[PDB]
Parts: sequence; structure tokens; C-alpha cells
Amino acid sequence: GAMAPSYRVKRMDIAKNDEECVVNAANPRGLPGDGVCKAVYKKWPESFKNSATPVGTAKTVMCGTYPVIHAVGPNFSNYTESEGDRELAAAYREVAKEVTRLGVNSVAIPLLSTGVYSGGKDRLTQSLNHLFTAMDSTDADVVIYCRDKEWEKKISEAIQMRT
Ligand SMILES: [Cl-]
Ligand SMILES: [Cl-]
Ligand SMILES: [Cl-]
Repeated sequence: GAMAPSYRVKRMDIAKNDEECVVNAANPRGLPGDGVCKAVYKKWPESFKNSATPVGTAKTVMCGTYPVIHAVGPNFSNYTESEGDRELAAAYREVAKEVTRLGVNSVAIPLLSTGVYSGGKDRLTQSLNHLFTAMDSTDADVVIYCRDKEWEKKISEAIQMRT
């Protein structure tokens, strides 16, 4: 475990993370995809061997000894708000199980279902609150990765609010 488990936020490419493992915002089919998923495919292509997994699940594949946790959030274009919210919560619960099983002291994580799976909505708060519900009982240092300057400020605010 980390000595004093923390949350932090950085605005940069998650493929350049300084943590012991990474969470991919994956598609259910294990395809290279777009956005975070394409960056992850370029950096750790070996981790996409048999990485397909259903919505609301996470599947870990090792790239050498470096764990890539493929977490599949719902596409809100297809899910109802209600069913999408349940699947997004579930995906983060499966990430917490994998992070615990691996024994890592730190993890890099993006905000699931906030990009091309957002159904054209702002889901910063919804996605971040499900991340906290899952990861609060783990003792890994969590580093959240984002690309937008205003999102960085809001995520930082939300972390600081809990102290
Ligand atoms: Cl960058
Ligand atoms: Cl997304
Ligand atoms: Cl972002």
C-alpha cells in the first residue's frame, strides 16, 4: 500500500504516467479505438491480446511486467441514463478489485465514459464520484489524468473539497 494514500490530478497523456499500472478507457472488443484507448494501444500494444471484456467489467493484461487494466464504461448513446449510471459504477468497482489483486502502490486512471462514450453530456462529476466510491477503500495512490484545462481545475477542486 501507499504510506499515505492520496488522490492527485494531472493534465497530460496517460501514456506518460509515473504510476505502477494504468487503466485503459477500453472498448468491449479489445480494439485500438480512439482518444485514451489509442494512446494506450500505441504505448502498450502487447496488452491488447485477449483484452475484450463486457461493459461494466475490467480485464488486466500484462505488457512485460506492467499491468494494463482494460475498463469498459458504457456508451451513453446506447444505454439509458439509469442503466448507463449502473454500468459506469460497476466498471470502477471492477477496477478497484484489479488494483487490489495486483498489489500495486499507485494507479493512473482516466474518467470513464466522459469522451466519445458521454452521449454528448458533461459527466465529470458523475464519473469522478463513481471513481471515488470504488477507489476510497483501496490504499493505492490514485493519479487521475485529463486533457482539458477547466476539467483539471474542477477535478482538483473536488479532491481538495474532501480535504
Ligand atoms: Cl502530454
Ligand atoms: Cl469515453
Ligand atoms: Cl478531459
